[PDB]
This record gives sequence, structure tokens and C-alpha cells, in this order.
Amino acid sequence: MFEIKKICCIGAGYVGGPTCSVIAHMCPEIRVTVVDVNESRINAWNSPTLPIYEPGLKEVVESCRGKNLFFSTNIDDAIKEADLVFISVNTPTKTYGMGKGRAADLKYIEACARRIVQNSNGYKIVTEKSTVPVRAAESIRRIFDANTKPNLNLQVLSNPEFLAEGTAIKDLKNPDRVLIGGDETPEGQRAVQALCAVYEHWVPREKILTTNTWSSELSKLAANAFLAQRISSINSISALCEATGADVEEVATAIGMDQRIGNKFLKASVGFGGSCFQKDVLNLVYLCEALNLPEVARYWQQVIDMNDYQRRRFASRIIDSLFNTVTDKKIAILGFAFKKDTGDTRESSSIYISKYLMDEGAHLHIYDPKVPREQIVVDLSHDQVSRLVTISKDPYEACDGAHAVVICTEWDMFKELDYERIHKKMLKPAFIFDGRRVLDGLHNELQTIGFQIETIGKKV
Amino acid sequence: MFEIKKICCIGAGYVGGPTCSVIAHMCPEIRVTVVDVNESRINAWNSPTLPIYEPGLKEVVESCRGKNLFFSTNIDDAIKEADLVFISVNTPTKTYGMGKGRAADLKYIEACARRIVQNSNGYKIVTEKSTVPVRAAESIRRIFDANTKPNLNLQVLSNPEFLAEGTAIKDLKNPDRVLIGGDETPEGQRAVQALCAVYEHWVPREKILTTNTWSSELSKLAANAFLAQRISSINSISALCEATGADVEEVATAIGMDQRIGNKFLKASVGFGGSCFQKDVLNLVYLCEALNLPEVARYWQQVIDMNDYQRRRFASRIIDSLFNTVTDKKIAILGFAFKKDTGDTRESSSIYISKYLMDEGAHLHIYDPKVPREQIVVDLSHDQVSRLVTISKDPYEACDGAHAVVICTEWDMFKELDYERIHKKMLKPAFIFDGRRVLDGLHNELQTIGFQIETIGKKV
Amino acid sequence: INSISALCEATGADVEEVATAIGMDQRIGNKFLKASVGFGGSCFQKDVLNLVYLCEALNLPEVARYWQQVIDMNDYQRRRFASRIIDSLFNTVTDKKIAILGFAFKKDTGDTRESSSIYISKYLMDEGAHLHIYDPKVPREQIVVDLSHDDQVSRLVTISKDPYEACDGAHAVVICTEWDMFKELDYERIHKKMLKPAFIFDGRRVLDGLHNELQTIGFQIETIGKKV
Repeated sequence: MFEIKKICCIGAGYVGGPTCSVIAHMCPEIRVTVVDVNESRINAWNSPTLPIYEPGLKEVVESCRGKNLFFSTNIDDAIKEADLVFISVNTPTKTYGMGKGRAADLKYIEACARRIVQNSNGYKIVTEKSTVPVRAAESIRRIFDANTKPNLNLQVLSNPEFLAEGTAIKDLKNPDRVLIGGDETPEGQRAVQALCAVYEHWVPREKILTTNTWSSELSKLAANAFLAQRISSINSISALCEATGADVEEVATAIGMDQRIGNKFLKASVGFGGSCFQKDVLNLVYLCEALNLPEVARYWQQVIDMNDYQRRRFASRIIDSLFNTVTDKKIAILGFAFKKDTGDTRESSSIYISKYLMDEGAHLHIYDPKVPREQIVVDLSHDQVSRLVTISKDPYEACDGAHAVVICTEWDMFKELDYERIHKKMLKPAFIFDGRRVLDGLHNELQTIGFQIETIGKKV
Repeated sequence: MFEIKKICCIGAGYVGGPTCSVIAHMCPEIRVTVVDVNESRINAWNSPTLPIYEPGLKEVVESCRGKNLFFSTNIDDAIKEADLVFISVNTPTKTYGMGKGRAADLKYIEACARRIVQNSNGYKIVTEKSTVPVRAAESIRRIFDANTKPNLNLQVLSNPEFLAEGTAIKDLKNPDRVLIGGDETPEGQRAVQALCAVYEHWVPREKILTTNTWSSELSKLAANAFLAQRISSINSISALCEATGADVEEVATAIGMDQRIGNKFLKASVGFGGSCFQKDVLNLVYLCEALNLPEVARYWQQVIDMNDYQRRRFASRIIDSLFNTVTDKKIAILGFAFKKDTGDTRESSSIYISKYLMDEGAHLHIYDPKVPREQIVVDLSHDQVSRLVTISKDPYEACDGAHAVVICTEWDMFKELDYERIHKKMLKPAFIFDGRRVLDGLHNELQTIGFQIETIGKKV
Repeated sequence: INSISALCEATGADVEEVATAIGMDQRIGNKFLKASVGFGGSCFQKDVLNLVYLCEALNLPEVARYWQQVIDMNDYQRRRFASRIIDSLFNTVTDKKIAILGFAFKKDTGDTRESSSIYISKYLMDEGAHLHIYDPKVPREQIVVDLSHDDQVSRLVTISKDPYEACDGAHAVVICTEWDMFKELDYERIHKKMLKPAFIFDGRRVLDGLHNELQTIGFQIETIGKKV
């Protein structure tokens, strides 16, 4: 049974970086080399300051860098040496052509496949770790076969990432499961077992699941779809709550106490964000359309439609409360990141709430304690931003003479604001629109102060 | 704080019967009286043989019947005596008028409300335990107010059932949670706490959740919707698996190992059945339409559409494999109950698979080890049944000269059949259509024997 | 016959065999039954569209939609072909070199009016392909004009002086015009310098009979009305 001594990962992103650092950390006898075409990242990884921030990562890297962990721009050589090649390049959504806005672009993956076969000889296991569309491994095999050589035996595996950015290290050292898909043939099985062996250094064999390569690719998309579906389901319920007098936090709790349902991913909000949920559901939907499965496509499209409905519904409540006119009205936007405790704004609901309000000609004053100023301007551009967008240094500068305060990100600090002070300098009637249920418990307080406070999933 | 000494439950169904028997069993100091207009049930409950079968129930009843547990047809007197009144009558789906086929008919609940107020005086807590549409408790309160008396104080609570028929006793003695909804006013809170006190006799206070009355009603519908959604989601995936070469059992496993998703209710099949899932989702959908929430209605309608698609897709695979002609072809239908280990056929997928095949003029031979013969004939009627339906005494009589064997219920015995014997007497080519993944592991065997075996979520 | 060609690809039938069997009926006759990527010319679409408008103006919508089908099928035929190419290249054509052999609407002319090559090229341009176009008769400036609205043509379109310069390092060869000279090319030479896997998409059935040759060479060859 083949043993893996040298590993090359293509891509120094948040996936390939931490995963290989951990592998190096739990497998001192293996030489792991992370490469990327970006000289900036590579030199940063070998620098005292790392190009990405993860809790516990800095310690892992400094423990291994120089012994068995190496970051280089020399991709060709790292490929030649390696027994295992992780393909960890991103697959952006197509911005044009067939599948525009939904289909995954395999351009970078195909580039890796051609680069690998070019610079490699003998036996090598090639593993796709980045999120790929289903049957992408067929595409890789097809490149390998057409570009074959004597004594060339490249085995293709699937081993998707399941780490949430922010807790990468914890997710890697103590994963719920490791997933490995390979062809159900003697050759494919030997390659799967070799990859297992690497993980067996720190992952119990009970938590390692082996499947065929297509089940593995599809599992990654479906898992994210199921998670997203849970959120959109509780959100659809929140709309019912507002219409019936029920309360979504009460309903979520009652639902989640069913062992079969569980209590995770049931917190209603203005809408899910992030670079994964919408991207992977849209890719799942495109897959179904391509495979002549329109009933399944429209089933999963509902997850996205509900999320868009949730955001639009929220903006509409704000606009109607301000008498369907927001021209030149000051509106405080507290929180711009897609979730708390991060600077990431990718697919942030704040972007969509802000944009709806901008279409009304609102004067938005945006505050976020972590998100860089230049990022907010970028996320709101296509002139219009110049006229309507002010970026506040502090929350009180954003609520000074504002008609309404809109909370879009569940930052802990928003709970602790001096709402007595804020109310004194707001225009009356003064509104608070809680899009994250963060001011729950503070309702009676804010109302006696004088606020009109509205929130997701609670009847007005 | 008020104490409940006498309890009257209206309805000796599978809900009111076991729940009150258990209450009597864990609260010897409380006198519980179960009533129903059906003299048949009542005399059966007081008979050595009980009108329903639940594991451990017979022992519970015989322990309490005569001390604090009583079954009577004397509804008026049981109401007069009781401190707490459980309303446990069923709410059938409307078969005509506004909301036909979706809306719940509140006729029996309203009848109980008028009967209660008629035969009652003083303080009484009235609790709806049966599954009701949201704001049904408003309907009950509206009857009580209009029919008021001096010294009449009827408090209305919601306390939905969460017991799966078949494990009622286990679900009652060790519930995941007890749900109690009441009006958020001093009066309503006192009534909620009184009902809690009853459950505190055997249920830890951590597992008792109190909400307002609308959250409670909605939680019961949403919980069943979420469960059903899980099944339809894995089913939609099974269709993708058949089209890609992935395997749904492998995918379900990989998905379910995520702690946040969990591994319950992820077993793909020909479609979910039962008297709860479709009924409550349709009621949830009607609720949304009535409340001008068309985006939410169509979101949840997808759960049902997918389930119907799953069944139709299955039948179509069978029909196409038999060259789109099934006229006078013998087809074995193994399993008619909606799930294994029961005689219940309500909304059984076997009904729909059978009916699709009957529309092709098939000669169906149906076998189920538990389902009564007369029930199958009833479930397939509106002449047509006489011509096309034969009910087999044993599985081999159903597979004698049949073109295909269709498994619709996951009975354990189907795994153990003499498939060598069956194949010898089948017409060639001989098909097995596994609608429950029960013959998983037996694939290579059945194929070497000579079967063409197809199943849910596996590429052919 | 083009609609039939789509059915042939899905059944294992062959459109040229079907066309012959049909055309041997005296009542149907054998002219105008050669399946292709789509008809072109300055007459067919123009006159059918005029016929349809006439029907609409005269309150004859059933007749209008009957004839509209001729145009819809022709548009479907072109789209279907372009999509086969795109899907075969893994649904990504960004910066992929693709040779387009033939630009005129039919062989033995410089006329490009309503040529199917224009529409196939544009579909591939919307994918970001690097098209290298060759036609022995069509003037260079005409091709540039027919692909404009600009900068997109500047970035994505190169016009080759000879076919081999267009197939040098290309992922796929797309034949859109039935020039006789395309049948006589040195496909052994072309394959050596193409990126692998190397595709040929025959949109005019000109390479019929040469399939086994091209397959033993190493080509993956696909065409109108023949199952893959």
C-alpha cells in the first residue's frame, strides 16, 4: 500500500493554506509544499505576517515552516516532486455565456490539470479539494488521458473542504467528517486508501467517509444547499410570524428541540450571505437544468428566491414606514459585513438593503467596526454612491438626525449603544429596524424611550 | 398557583388516549377522564382489548383504569367536573369549498368549543392538543366570549402532540420537548403554569417550552414541514444521483455527518406517506395564501411537488423499462403500507404507484404481510380494481409470471426472499424496482441470477 | 431535415441516411435536404419573416406561428451546435484558441449575409473564445464588420491567412462552410500541434467518410445528425 511522502497543493488560499499547514503539523514525515502563481501570497506566507488570519494558524505555520512545510512560487518543481497533488484553485461563477450567473467556471481547474500532466511523470494522486461542479473529475481525467505518456499513471480523487472561514484550524483538527471520493476500481481504491492514511494521523477512522468520486463532489454542494435551505425555511416562517403574531425565535426553538431536526442554522435574519451558500445553490440549480431535471432545479431555486424575498420584504417595511418616500432622508446602516466578527462583505445582505434604499434616493450613513471604508464604496458601485453614501467613523455620527436605524449585522456592540442618546438626536417618528434579532429583550426599554422598533419575525 | 385535579379529554383517538393514560400513570392524584362520542371506542377502552395498539400502552391502562383513569361516553358530565379540558378531536382537510384539499376543517373543534361553554361553569383551562391551523385558538376564544356567563373564566391554551404513532408511550414518557402556548397576560401565564405543573411530574423543566399561543400552533405545522422538507430534499438529490452516477445513500451519509444538519430523515425513497406530512404542509400552504404570502406558500408547496414528482418519476421508470406498454402485464407490488411494521396505508406511496400502473392497464398482484385485503381495495377505488387488481396471499404468488417486481414498502422480509426461485418463474427480461433501497448489498447477487435491478438514487 | 438531424443525434439514426430515404420518394424529391448548421443567405430568412408579418397584419396568427417555426428551428439548429462545442470544452472557452474554418453562408462565394458562421462565432465570442477565422474568399474587413456591434472583436478575433495558422495550438476546429478544400487538409499535421483533447466539429457533413481516419489519428470528431 502506497505511502504519500511529498504533497503539493496548488493555491495558497484559505483552503490550501490551513489544510496543508495542519497536514504538515500532524505528519512530520511528509514534506508539504504549497504553491500559488501569486508571488504576493507566497512571500507573505514565508513572512512573519501571514496573508490570511486564522485563530491558531500562526502557531501551526511557525512550527512547521522550514522542516516539512514550504511555500513557493515554483509550481513546476513542486508538481514534479509530489506524490499527492491538491488542486485548490477557486472556481468563480461564470460572468458571461452559457450558465451566466449560475454555472461554475472550470477555467482554473483545467489550467491546473494541463499544468500537472505537463510537469509530472510516474505515479501521482491528483485530488480536487476546492468546490467543483459535479463531474469535474471527469473533465480532469479526460485531459489526463488525451495527454498521456508512457509510465504515466495519474489517479484522480475528490476530497472537498468543509472548513468555515474563521474556525479553519478547529475544523481541520477536529472535523465532523473527512470525505474522500474515488473511482470504484482497484486502482481508484488504492489511491483513496493512500489519502486516508494521511488523515489517519489525526482523524479517527470512524470519521473518514469513502465514496465514489461523483458522490463526493455532489455531497459538498448538497451539504451547503441543505444548510441554506434551513435558513430560508426559518425565514419563510418569520414572514408567517409577522402576519400571525407568532414569534420566530419561539418557533425556531420549539422546532429545533426535535432531535431529528436539530437546533443549528435556525436563526432568522434579513438573509444569509457569504461566498458559498448562494454560489453553490446556483451551481446546483444550473447542474439540474443542464441534466434535464427542471423539477429539481426549481425546488432548489426556492432557497434563493426566499432569501431574495426576505431582503426585499425587509427593505419594503422600512420604506413603507417612512411613507414610501426616502428622498434625502438620513438613514443609519449599522453593520455591513455579512456576519459579525469579520470584515468579509461578500454577498452581505447589507449590500442589498443599502441598494434598495439607494434606489429610493436615501442618504445612507454606514457604520461597521471592522469593514474597510474602501470596500463599502466598492460593494455599492456598478456617481450614485457619491451622492447617497456617507461612511461613518462611529455609530452616533450615523444616527445623528436620522429617521431610522437599520441593523443588518449582528455585531455584539450594537446591543450596548446609548439608545437614549441616539433617540434625542433622531427625527421623529424614530424607527429601529432590527434585521438580526439582536435587540431582543430591549424592546420595552426602547419603546418607553420613544422608539418604534420593528424586527424580523415579530408582529408589529 | 392553581392545581389541576380533574382532567377531561375529548377524543379517544391515538392522541387523547395514550397521553391521558400516561398522565394518569404519572399523576395518581389527578382524575383523568377520556371521552368520545363513539360508544365503540369507549367500551373498547374499558374492555380487556384496546381499540388501538401501542407498545407498553396495555400495561399503563390496566395500572390506572379504575383509580384515576376513566373512559366514558358521558361528555357533558366529564366537562362539568374537569379543571382542564383537552380538545383532541381531529381536523380533517376540507373536501369542498374555500380551501378544498388544503385548508383544515374546524367543524369538530368548534363543536367542542360550543359543547364546553355549554356544560361548564367557573374556572377551567381549555387546551387544544390536536393539530390545528394557526389562530384556531382565536376561534375558540371568540366562541367563549360571545357565549359568556357570570363567573365564567375559560382560559385557552395550546399544547400540541408530538408522538409518532407506533412509539407513543416512549415519546410521552421521554419527550424531546413539551410545548405549551398561552396568552402573554397574567391570566394566560397562570394557566400555562398550571399545565406545566402536570408535566413536571415526569418531564424535566428543561424540556418544557412555553410560548405565546400562536407560536405554539405554528410550531407544530412548521416542525412537520421541516421534517418533510428534509425527505423531499434528499429525494430531489436522488434524482441528481441517477443522472450523474452519484449514490444517494453515500450522499445522505456525507451530508448527515455534519452536526448542524444531522443524520435523521435523510433516507431517500419513492416518497413520504402518512396522515401528517402532506396534510400539515398543505395546511401551511393554505395559511400563507390566505395571509397574502404567495412567496412563502410556493416555497412550501415545493415540498409536496417534489414528493409527487418522486412518485411519478418512479412509475415512469417502470413503465419505460416495460417499453411504455403494461396492458395485461403481470406486475408484483410488494408492500402497501406507507412504511414498514404497520397496517396503516394513509397516503401510502404504494397507492400512487399502483394507480399510475393501473392507468396503464397493468395486472397488479399486491402483497403486504400486515395490511388487510379490504383496505387495499378501498384505497384503489374511486370496476377498474376488479379487472386489474389481485391481492396475493404470499409474495411468490405475486411474482409468478410477472414482468417486474416493485417494492414500495421497506418490510424486512423482502430482503430475505428466495430470489433464485422468483427469477425462474418470471418473464424475461425480469425487473426489480427497489423503491426503498432495501436490496442494497444484494445487487451483484441479483444481477448474476439474471435480474435487471433498479433503485432510487443509483445510476442504471 | 435539420429538426430531424437533432432527432438523429439522440437516437443513433443518421440524418444523411434519413435524408436519402426520404428524398427517394418522387413526391418529396431530393433537393434541399442536406442538414447543416443552418441556412443562410439574403433571401430565406428575410422572405419568411416578411411572410410572417404579413400574416400578423392580416389577423392570421395561426399561419404566422406556423411559418415562424422555420426561423425558430434555424436559430435552434445554430444554438444547439454552438452549445455542443461549449459543452465538449467543459463549458469554459475563456481564452481557448478555436479555429473557425469557413465564414461565407455557403461554399464558392464571398457572400456572408446571414451566414451561420456569424452566429456560431458570436456564441463562442460570448464565451470569451479566441477565434481564429479562415475563409479563402471572404474579404478580411468583412469578417471584422460582421462581428462588431468594437473592443470585443479586438480582443477575441484573429483572422488567419491560412487554415494551419488558425489550428496551431487550438482546442477545436469548427467547420461552418462546406468549402471543398477543407476535405483535403493535412489533418495529421493539424493534430500534432493542437492542444489535447483535440476536437473537430463538422457542421456541413463534409468529412463524412473520413471519420475512421480522423479517429485513428486521435481526433474526437462530432457532426450534425450523427450520434456521439
